Amino acid sequence: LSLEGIGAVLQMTDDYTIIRSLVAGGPAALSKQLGEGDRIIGVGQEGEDVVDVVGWRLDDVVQLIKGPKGSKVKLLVLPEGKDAKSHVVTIVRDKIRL
Ligand SMILES: [Cl-]
Ligand SMILES: [Cl-]
Repeated sequence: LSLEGIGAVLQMTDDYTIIRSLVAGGPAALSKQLGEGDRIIGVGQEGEDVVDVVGWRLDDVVQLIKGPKGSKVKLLVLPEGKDAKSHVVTIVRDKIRL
């Protein structure tokens, strides 16, 4: 089994896409910039705007995150917490064995 993307396990709770876990050895795990509880509120492709994904269906969000090996994805991350502010994390996608 393989996947071309970042190696993040996502779950949807109350309109938010949230990191549940990271796939062992994947780009997300290797980055050290993502963790359980982080909310992904926007996704941008290279050179493009960061599209708001709050309230979307999870499969539609995943389709923006996955992509070709070597291409970059911008994730607008909102850490866990009532008054959290957001920041961007850039991950280089890879083909990962699950
Ligand atoms: Cl895939
Ligand atoms: Cl959903």
